[PDB]
Amino acid sequence: MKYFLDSAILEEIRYAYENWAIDGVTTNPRHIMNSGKPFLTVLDEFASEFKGVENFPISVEINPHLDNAKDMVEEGTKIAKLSSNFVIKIPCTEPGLIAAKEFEKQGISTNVTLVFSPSQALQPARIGAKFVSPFVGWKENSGDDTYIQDIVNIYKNYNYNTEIIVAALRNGKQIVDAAKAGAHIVTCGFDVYKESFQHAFTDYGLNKFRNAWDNT
Amino acid sequence: MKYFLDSAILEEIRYAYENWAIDGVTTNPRHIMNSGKPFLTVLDEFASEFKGVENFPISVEINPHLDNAKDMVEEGTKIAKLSSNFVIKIPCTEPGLIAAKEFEKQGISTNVTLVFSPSQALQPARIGAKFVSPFVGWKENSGDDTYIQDIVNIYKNYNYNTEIIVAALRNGKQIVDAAKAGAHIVTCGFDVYKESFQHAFTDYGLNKFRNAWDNTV
Amino acid sequence: MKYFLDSAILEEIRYAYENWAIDGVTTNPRHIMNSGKPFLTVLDEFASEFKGVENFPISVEINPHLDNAKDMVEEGTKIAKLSSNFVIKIPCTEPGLIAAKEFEKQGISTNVTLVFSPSQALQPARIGAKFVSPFVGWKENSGDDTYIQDIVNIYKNYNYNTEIIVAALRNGKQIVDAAKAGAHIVTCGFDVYKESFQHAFTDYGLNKFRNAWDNTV
Amino acid sequence: MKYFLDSAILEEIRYAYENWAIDGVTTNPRHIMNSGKPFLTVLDEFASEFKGVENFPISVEINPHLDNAKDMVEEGTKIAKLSSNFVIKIPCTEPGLIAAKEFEKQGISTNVTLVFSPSQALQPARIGAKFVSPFVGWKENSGDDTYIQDIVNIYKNYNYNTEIIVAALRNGKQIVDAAKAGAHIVTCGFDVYKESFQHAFTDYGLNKFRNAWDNTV
Amino acid sequence: MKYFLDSAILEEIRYAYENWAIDGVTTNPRHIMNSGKPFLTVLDEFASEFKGVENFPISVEINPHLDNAKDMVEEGTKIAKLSSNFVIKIPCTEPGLIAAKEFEKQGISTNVTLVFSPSQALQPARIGAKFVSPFVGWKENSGDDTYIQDIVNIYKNYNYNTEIIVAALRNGKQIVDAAKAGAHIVTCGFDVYKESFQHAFTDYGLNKFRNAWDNTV
Amino acid sequence: MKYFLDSAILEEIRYAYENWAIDGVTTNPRHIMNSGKPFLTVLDEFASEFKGVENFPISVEINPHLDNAKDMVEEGTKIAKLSSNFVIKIPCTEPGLIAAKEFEKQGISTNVTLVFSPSQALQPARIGAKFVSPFVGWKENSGDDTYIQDIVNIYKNYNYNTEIIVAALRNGKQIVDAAKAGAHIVTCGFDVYKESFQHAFTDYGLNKFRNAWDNTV
Amino acid sequence: MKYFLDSAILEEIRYAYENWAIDGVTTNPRHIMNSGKPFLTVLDEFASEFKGVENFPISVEINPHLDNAKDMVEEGTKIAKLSSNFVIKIPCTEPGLIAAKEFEKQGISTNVTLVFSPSQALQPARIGAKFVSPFVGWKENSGDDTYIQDIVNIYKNYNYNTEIIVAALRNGKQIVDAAKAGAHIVTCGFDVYKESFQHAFTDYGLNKFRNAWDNTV
Amino acid sequence: MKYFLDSAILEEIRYAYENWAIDGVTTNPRHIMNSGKPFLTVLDEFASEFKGVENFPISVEINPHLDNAKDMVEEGTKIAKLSSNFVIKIPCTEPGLIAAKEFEKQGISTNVTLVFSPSQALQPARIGAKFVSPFVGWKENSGDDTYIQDIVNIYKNYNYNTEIIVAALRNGKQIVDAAKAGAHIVTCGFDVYKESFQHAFTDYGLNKFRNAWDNT
Ligand SMILES: *[C@H](CO)[C@H](O)[C@H](O)[C@@H](O)CS(=O)(=O)O
Ligand SMILES: *[C@H](CO)[C@H](O)[C@H](O)[C@@H](O)CS(=O)(=O)O
Ligand SMILES: *[C@H](CO)[C@H](O)[C@H](O)[C@@H](O)CS(=O)(=O)O
Ligand SMILES: *[C@H](CO)[C@H](O)[C@H](O)[C@@H](O)CS(=O)(=O)O
Ligand SMILES: *[C@H](CO)[C@H](O)[C@H](O)[C@@H](O)CS(=O)(=O)O
Ligand SMILES: *[C@H](CO)[C@H](O)[C@H](O)[C@@H](O)CS(=O)(=O)O
Ligand SMILES: *[C@H](CO)[C@H](O)[C@H](O)[C@@H](O)CS(=O)(=O)O
Repeated sequence: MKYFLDSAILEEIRYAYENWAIDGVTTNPRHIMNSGKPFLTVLDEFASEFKGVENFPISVEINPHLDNAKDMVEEGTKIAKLSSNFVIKIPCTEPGLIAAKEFEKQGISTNVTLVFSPSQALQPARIGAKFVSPFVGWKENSGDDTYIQDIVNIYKNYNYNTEIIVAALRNGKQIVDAAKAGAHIVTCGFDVYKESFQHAFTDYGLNKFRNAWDNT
Repeated sequence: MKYFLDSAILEEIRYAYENWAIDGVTTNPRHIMNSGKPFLTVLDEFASEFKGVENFPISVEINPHLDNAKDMVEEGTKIAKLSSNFVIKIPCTEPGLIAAKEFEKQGISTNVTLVFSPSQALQPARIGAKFVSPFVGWKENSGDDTYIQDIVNIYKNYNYNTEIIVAALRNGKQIVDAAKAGAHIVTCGFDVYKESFQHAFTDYGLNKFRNAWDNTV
Repeated sequence: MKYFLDSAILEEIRYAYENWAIDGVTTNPRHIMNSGKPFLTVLDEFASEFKGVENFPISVEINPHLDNAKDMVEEGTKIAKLSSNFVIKIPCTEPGLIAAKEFEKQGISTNVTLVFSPSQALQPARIGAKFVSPFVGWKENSGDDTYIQDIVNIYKNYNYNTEIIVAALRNGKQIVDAAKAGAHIVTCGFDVYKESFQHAFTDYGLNKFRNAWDNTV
Repeated sequence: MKYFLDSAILEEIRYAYENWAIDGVTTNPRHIMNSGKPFLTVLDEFASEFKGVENFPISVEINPHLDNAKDMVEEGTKIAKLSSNFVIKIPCTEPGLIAAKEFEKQGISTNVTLVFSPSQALQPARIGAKFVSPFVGWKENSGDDTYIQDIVNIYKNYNYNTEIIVAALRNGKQIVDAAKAGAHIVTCGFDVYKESFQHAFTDYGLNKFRNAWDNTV
Repeated sequence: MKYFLDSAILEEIRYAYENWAIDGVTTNPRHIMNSGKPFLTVLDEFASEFKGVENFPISVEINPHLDNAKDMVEEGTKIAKLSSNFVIKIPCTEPGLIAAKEFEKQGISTNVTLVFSPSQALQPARIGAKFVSPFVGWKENSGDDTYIQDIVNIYKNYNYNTEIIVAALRNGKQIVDAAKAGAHIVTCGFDVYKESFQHAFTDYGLNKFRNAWDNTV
Repeated sequence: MKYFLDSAILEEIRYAYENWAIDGVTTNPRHIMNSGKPFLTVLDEFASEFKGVENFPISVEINPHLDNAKDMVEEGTKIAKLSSNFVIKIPCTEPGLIAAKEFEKQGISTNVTLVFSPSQALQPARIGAKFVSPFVGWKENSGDDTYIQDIVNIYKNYNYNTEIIVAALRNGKQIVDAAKAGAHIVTCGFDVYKESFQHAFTDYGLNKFRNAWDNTV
Repeated sequence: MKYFLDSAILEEIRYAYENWAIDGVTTNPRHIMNSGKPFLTVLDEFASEFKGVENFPISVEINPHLDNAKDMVEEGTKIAKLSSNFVIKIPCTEPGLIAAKEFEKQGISTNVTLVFSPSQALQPARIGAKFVSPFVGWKENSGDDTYIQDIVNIYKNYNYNTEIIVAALRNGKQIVDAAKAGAHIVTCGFDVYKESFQHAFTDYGLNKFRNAWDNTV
Repeated sequence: MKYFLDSAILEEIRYAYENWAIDGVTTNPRHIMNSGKPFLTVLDEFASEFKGVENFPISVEINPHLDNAKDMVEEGTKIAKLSSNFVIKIPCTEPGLIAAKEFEKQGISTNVTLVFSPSQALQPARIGAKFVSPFVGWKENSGDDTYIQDIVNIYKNYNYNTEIIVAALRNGKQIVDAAKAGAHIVTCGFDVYKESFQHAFTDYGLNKFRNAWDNT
């Protein structure tokens, strides 16, 4: 099970890598906006921070305004030529799935993102996408139950190599649901991961044990 | 199905009451801290705005440092005397369940809060608490699945009048889980309720119908 | 179980009303564009074809562009001064649910449409909407399974009077899915209803029974 | 639970009525062909045999070649006047469901037959058919499986008075499937009913009990 | 739940009636053979033992060689005159179901026995049999799983008054399956009932409680 | 839902009765060996403590060495004459069930205890025992899963008035299992009830709410 | 299936080894406040008793007041240098999981204890902890159902080598629940293991077999 | 699937071995009492009857009045030294499980009997007992449902070579419940096996075939 930090801040990407053993980092245009730094700056820092680090995927979304599968394959190329750890993140559109097939044919790893159905997720796997990111949190905010088990089961039944990155996770019970399903990776913010490692009954027992130690 | 606004901001309680038909405002020491106003001030403004309004439960938690059921029955009696809409919120502890049984015997409505198991929910029901608030969000943040259906089923099987207020709700899917269980009330923040009323397919269809209207005479 | 004809063509509305006993009619801006007639005319013709009839709800949607609950209240009030049978169809949005609550308070029947979750469907129920239309076909076209049973169960558990109109139905196993759930009404196009009444095994048996009748005096 | 004899032979109808307490008789153009007597003759005999008998429905299918409603309502209005026990059996076709609605409006009991889906069985109920005959054996000869629980559940959920007659039954285990579903009536041939009343373990026990009786005084 | 003693021994019938509150007694040609007394004597000691006792049914099987519904309604009528507590037990044969319908029409209570399927049992209920005895033990001895829940559910769904007597019971686990199904009566031998009232964890606790009582003033 | 205190200590019975609203008290021959006081001294303190209190059943087990239903019926009559609030507790054995039937016929309330099977629980209710105590903890200690739902269902199904007292409970999750089943009463020690009312997540929230209160003016 | 003795009393550790074949020993700061001997003494005894007994893990918890992962790694390195059988037990806290990752990198076996959620048992195995101890008893005492199957199923899927030690077990039914889930090890007190090996039906059969042996030559 | 004859009568053991292919024989102090012969006599006959027969286990229970693991590993050793087909049957008690662990260490096959829970069955497995006999008919005679499925499934999640000889079986329906679970052996008396091979619909068909054979 891989834990990808869904953040674009280096302080938290350095902490999680040295203390939590994160296996990768996913970013979206909103995480880079919240960074406060320009996009190219965030990329330069991420490229140097993990220059040598191998097997550390860094998903980076291309211009969200791109509408042609050809202006995507030419922008996500400039980007993929900035760091070998960079994985071009492309939305679940028709120009995106056409651009993700061309990218994968040229050997550029792609993460087909914004997938909200098991039918929007099968095509990315039939064009050899390295990663497919099915979103959970967004659908739930609108009162929809979150198809993740279906994608895991389909991927397995047809021996697909595409790795599923359950995204928009907001709590550790959703990490346990992704993991109960068999999802390959789970991407979550720094705080979702910290709270997932904590429990009130650990603090209760700690107080009971801290007492028995002080009475010995 | 009651929708209670979990907030201590009046401008939001004003809107939600005039547009969403909120059935009551729950609050906790953290919501009053985030209000930026002193506790007694928040109470006065809520005791005035909803002065005549009948059947608008306003749950207000007493001092969380109170450790004796006697110090509780005395602090919550004072708060309850400030408006008839106010429902004293007491934590599910020994000194809270003893204090909730007294208040309920004196006719002061009580909301036994911080309940995280169906065993902690049954005692509040056996002492005639008006409300019992089982929390969901907190347990989930620690990787625990959220016992709500058990409480609803137990309450129903034993004909208890205590109304269940599923609390710590963070999304509309958790509001749909509480409704599918049969919970009486669901307390959520203003933004959880707004997003629960919205869907992407409702913007998709409204673009398809907005274009059809433009190609019509 | 009510069968509403999802059509704006009076020629198919007239056939279904006499031969299939349809219980009502629903029209979206796209059906009134496919009619080929202007809207205010498709209206005049329904306002006259059913002037005598009552309990035959005719759902009709307002400018899919209106963004304010006030401008939505003014437009749907006028469209309702056209015929007692006219039920104003409003999208499940922020200003649509605010406009549907004001409409229902003035006694104008409303059909909160474009609902794609049980959470967007509970608020329409809370404000006393006459009808709530949960869409099925659109979600399926995008690979999503179609929450209809949840809405039926929630509506029933909380004794809501709002009648559920399963919409975007494309076949008769989807009409059988809505009936198995307990949905009140199902809205479908004329051809979905005709094919739902037919089966190949009925034509097989008919041929076997035709052969027997012939080999008999 | 009603047991209708699916036969046009009056030696089997007379036996089953006096010994098995059959509650009715269903016939199809193939049962009348196998009778060896002309259709009108079989009808005259059935009309006299049960002249006074009340509550004994005798389902009789009209010409299977009839393709128009107007021509169906005319051949069964004339088959109905030959006995008050006769129930016009009409195929689940467009012209058949239109003819079954006109018939039911004139007070002529109708049995909409050849129904092989729950979507085809709902319309007969939405037009007040006295009986709807969902078919089992035919669909299973072709490998398919038997919806005969969906129809029962739908009929019940919507309080329909139409009585379901599970037809094409070939064994008592299918009589037990229809009874477990809640079907109102089951129509079966004389031999299906006889074998359904018999078991090998009844003959085994009978031999064990016949042995003891002989080793007693 | 009623408990009928499946025995023809009056020392066991007398004990079970005074200590276990048995509600009736069922006998078969094999129980009378094992009695060691003549059938007539066993039938004249049961008549006197319960002369006045009301609501104490005593099921008595007629000659198992009877093959005609007539010679069996003549021999059975005879036994039914020798006491008002006697219920004629008739096998689930064709001549038996015809004879059980005639008897039930003359007001003689009948117990249609040797029923090994829910179809062999729906007919006894459609003719108004007072009791239907579905056998369990015999089918199990041959490796067949024991349809009892189906009969209970069918009887209930169609509001039948026939009372189900689960027979051939051999252990208390089978008495709890009949009860978990909703069977009206369970017939068992004296030893099956005694052991069903005992456990080894009741003897364990008794020893723990006897040790405590001793170590106490 | 009744909470009986499984204790013979009057400091815990008096606290539970005044703060937790216990509805009754159950005692076993070993909880008395533990009280330190002699048996009839324990009883006489219970009789005075609850002389006025009506409807507070106090289950008291008779001599566990009693082997005859006559000796048991002679000794439980004496104990029952020492208070109306006393309910004679009898083991589920042959002579205990015979003694419990005689006791119930004389109007002395009985609690048939040491029941470990759903089959041992049936004769108890088939003789009108006031209470039946199915034990859970003992069976679990030996690796056996704990039949309680079966007893609740069998009791409901055959509409029996005997009240089920789930006994040997050791944790609040077993109290939530009994409540989810529909058991009438649950008997537990003082500490099982205290811990059942407490949760670590209530102490967590209390600390979060105590920090917020301190930053509020 | 490994059975670790949750004890710090060497009379019980020595017995369980020589007679029950325990596969290891787990201890906590409260088991050592109960062993009387000071901590370092208990450790010296455990180190000598198992000086050359390979594959006998002895889990020993470090100072529970340690709040820094650096202070925990210094204290647990010292304890681990006292024996090769010793396994440093660290709480599932932020600094505990950081200290357990450093320990496992230096080759010191660690047992991440106090895990109550399956999201907490995931960082532990995503850092190569030798053991993860999910607690059951504590959660149950507060009325919470005990996620153990989820952890087992998550470890198998992702193929984590970390061995799960279900802790706080209190009966043999909870040992049978852990075994049915597929847990690697179960840690229990000496008395939980003794009672788990005993059953009242083994004493019943033993008495039946002892009576037979006596009535035999 | 092994069918052991739960009998101490050699006329029934001889018949079942030659006609039903029984794979073994289990006996208890009550079966030897009902034999009418002295215990040592029954043993001598069983030892000679199957002197050469290999892979024919004969479970023989020792004094039920023994409470010391030392007098039980001393009374078994003597019996086990009478025939190599003999398997010492020991009750699931503290001293029985201690005595079964000593026997199994000395290479004497043991059948830990009187097991009525899956917890009481796991210890016999953890000490290498050849056989474990979970009883069914005694628990059901008192109204308890019969765990035999979780003894089979735990003995499989943990690869235990102990073989489950499910005992106290009284009808063919339990010989089929045990088979549907995955029990290795099932012990039943001569007649629970005879009746299990017979059905009324085999006599019904035989009369149809028999009649259709006088019409041909
Ligand atoms: C990339 C998917 O692989 C992104 O990081 C994703 O947008 C979301 O995970 C997060 S959020 O909604 O923006 O929080
Ligand atoms: C009262 C319960 O009835 C409170 O408003 C409650 O604390 C929580 O609902 C919310 S949060 O965790 O503080 O968001
Ligand atoms: C109104 C809902 O009550 C409409 O008629 C609805 O849009 C859809 O039912 C149909 S479609 O997708 O336009 O076919
Ligand atoms: C009428 C239905 O109510 C008929 O009798 C029906 O065709 C079938 O039941 C029988 S068969 O296939 O012709 O045997
Ligand atoms: C009557 C049925 O009501 C009989 O008593 C029945 O045969 C069987 O219950 C018993 S047995 O197989 O003969 O034991
Ligand atoms: C009476 C049953 O109603 C007793 O109080 C019972 O023995 C047990 O509940 C408790 S324990 O095992 O002795 O703890
Ligand atoms: C270590 C976990 O591996 C301990 O021994 C644990 O605390 C608990 O198992 C037991 S108790 O609650 O202290 O009884």
